[PDB]
Amino acid sequence: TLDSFMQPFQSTLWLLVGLSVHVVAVMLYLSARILGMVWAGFAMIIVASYTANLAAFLVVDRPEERITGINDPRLRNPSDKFIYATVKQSSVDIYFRRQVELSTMYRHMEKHNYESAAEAIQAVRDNKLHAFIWDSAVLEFEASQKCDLVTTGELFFRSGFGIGMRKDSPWKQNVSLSILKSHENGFMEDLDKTWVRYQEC
Amino acid sequence: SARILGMVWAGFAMIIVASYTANLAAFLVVDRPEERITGINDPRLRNPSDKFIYATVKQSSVDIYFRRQVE
Amino acid sequence: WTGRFLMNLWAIFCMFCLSTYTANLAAVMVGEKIYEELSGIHDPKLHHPSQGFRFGTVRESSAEDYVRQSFPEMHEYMRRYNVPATPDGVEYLKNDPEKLDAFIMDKALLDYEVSIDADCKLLTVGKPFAIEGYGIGLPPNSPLTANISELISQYKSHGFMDMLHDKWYRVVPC
Amino acid sequence: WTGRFLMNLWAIFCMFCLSTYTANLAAVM
Amino acid sequence: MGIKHFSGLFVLLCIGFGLSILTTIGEHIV
Repeated sequence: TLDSFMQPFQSTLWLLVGLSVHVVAVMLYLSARILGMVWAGFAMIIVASYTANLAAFLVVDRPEERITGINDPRLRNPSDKFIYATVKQSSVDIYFRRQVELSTMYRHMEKHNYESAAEAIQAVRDNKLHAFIWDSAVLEFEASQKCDLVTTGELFFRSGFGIGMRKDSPWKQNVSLSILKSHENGFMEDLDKTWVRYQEC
Repeated sequence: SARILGMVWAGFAMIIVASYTANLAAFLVVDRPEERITGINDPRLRNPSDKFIYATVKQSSVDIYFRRQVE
Repeated sequence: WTGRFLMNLWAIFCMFCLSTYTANLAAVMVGEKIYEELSGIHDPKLHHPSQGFRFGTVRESSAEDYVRQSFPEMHEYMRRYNVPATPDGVEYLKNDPEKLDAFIMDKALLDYEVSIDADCKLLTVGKPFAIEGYGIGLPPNSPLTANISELISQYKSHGFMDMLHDKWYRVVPC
Repeated sequence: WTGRFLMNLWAIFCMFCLSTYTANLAAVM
Repeated sequence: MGIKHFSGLFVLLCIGFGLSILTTIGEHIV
C-alpha cells in the first residue's frame, strides 16, 4: 500500500527545497518582490512535479505475478529466481524426458530436486522455490488443508482415472454400464463435495 | 459562521480541483488509439462490421484462392 | 512558536492529503475488472432462488436432462427460460436489455461461441461439473462397429486431433 | 468589479494551464 | 530530467537574484 514515500528519494528534494528557502530568505534579507515571486513559482512547479512523480510511481505496481500456463515466457529459461522442482523418480520425470521440445526446461528440473512430497510442500513454505509440478487432486487437496498456498494455472496433459480390468474379463461391460448411469445421475458430484474439497480456506 | 463556511467552501473547491486534475491526467495518459491492422489473425480481421468494409477486385487470382479455405 | 508549528503542521497535512488523494485517484483510474462471480454448481446464487432470475438452458437438449432428475425441485424455475436453438440463445443474452443472465450448455459449443465475438463481453466461469462425451452413432450392429473404433483410436493417439483443434478453436485476444 | 473579474479569469486560466502542464508531465513519464 | 530541471531553475533563480541586487544597488545611488 501507500508506504514507500521515503523510498522515492524524497529526502534529496526536501533538502534542496530547504536550502533554496534558506537562500531566498538570505537574499531577501540582503528586489525582494522578484525573489519572492520566483520562490512562489518554484514552489508551485515543485508541487506539480512531486504530484506527477507520485502519480507515476503509483502507476507502477510490479503486477503480473504468479503464473499463467506451461508455455508462458517465464517457463522457458529459468535464471535463478524460479528454480522449480519436480519430484524425481515419478511419472513426471519420465514425461519430461520424452517431450523433445522441453529439453532446456528439463535440464533445470535436474537441478535441485526432491525425494518426497512432504519435504517439497514444506519447502514451499520455506520460501526458496517458487513453483511445483505434480498431479492435480493431490495439489488441490494439499492447498485446501494447509491453507498456505493457492492452486493456480491451467491444466495440461489430460487423462482419465479409469477402472482397470483384465482383457476380455467376464465383467467387461456391466461395470461400464453402471459407471455411466451413475456418472450422469449426480453421484460423482456428491462424492466430490463430500471428500475432495473442503471449506476451511 | 462566516469563517467556518468560508473554510469549508475553500476545502470543497480544492477537492474539486484535485479531482479534476486527477481525471485530466488519467485521460491524458489513457489516450492511445493507434493499433493499425496487423496480419491474418486479428480481432478486426476475424469478424465483420460496417466500419471495415474491405474489398478485392473480383474474379482475379486472390479471390479464387481466398474462397476455398473453409476455415 | 505556536503559530509556526500550527502552520507547519497544516501545510504538511495538506500536502500529504493531496498526495494521497492523487495516489488513490491514480489507482482508481489505472485498472478495473470485476464482472460477476459464480463459484460452481452448488452456489446458492442459482441453487437458492433469488426473486426470479433467468439462467436459461436449451429445451430437451443435452445438459438440461441432468438438472431434470438430479435436483428435482426447480424444473418449474427453468421452464419459461428455454429458447430453442443455441446461437440465438447466445445472442439472446448479449443484445441487451437483459433477457437471460446465465446459461447451461455443453462446454465445447460455449468455448467456441466466445471466441468469434471480439466484443469480448462473455467469458467461461466456474469449474466443470459432471461429464459427457461425444461420439458417432451407428445402426444396430453394423459390420463397421469396431473398425471405426480402432481407426479413430489410432487417429487420436497419433496426434491428429491437435491439427484440427488448432485449426478451428482459434483463441484471438480481444 | 472589473479588476476582480480580470483576476478571477487570470486565476482560472492559470489553473487550467497548470493542470495541462501536470498532465503533460505525467504523460511524458 | 527532474534533477536537471531543478538545477536549471535554481541557476536561473540565482542569476535573477544577483541581477536584481546589482540593479537595486545601482539605482540606490541613481
